[PDB]
Amino acid sequence: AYQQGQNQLYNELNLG
Amino acid sequence: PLRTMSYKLAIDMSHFIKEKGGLEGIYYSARRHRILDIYLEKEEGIIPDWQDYTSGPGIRYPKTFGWLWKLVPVTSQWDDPWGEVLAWKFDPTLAYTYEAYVRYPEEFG
Repeated sequence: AYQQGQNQLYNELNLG
Repeated sequence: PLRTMSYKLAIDMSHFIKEKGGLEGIYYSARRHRILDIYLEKEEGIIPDWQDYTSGPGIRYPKTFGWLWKLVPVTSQWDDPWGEVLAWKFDPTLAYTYEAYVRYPEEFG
């Protein structure tokens, strides 16, 4: 939830 | 460990991201901006006091030398104050050319 909601955002930038 | 952004810091980083196929050609939003600010803090513990740019218009250059990514043009409330579109793009010249104070020296102090 904290490490996921963080990761899914990273995705928008091609990282994760 | 916390730490304010330094040259060698921002420098080595700029590549670390390109080497990870990041940012290049990705579309910008004032939301996505903070999204970046945060990655550095959660992953690299970098004080996000660094990420800043030139108002513009036209090309937007970083107010933190060593940073090798520039905003280049090609609604929402994270839209652009100059009504332009902006996307990230790598440029090593910004490591040896402070395009900022070059073209927009008036935005300092």
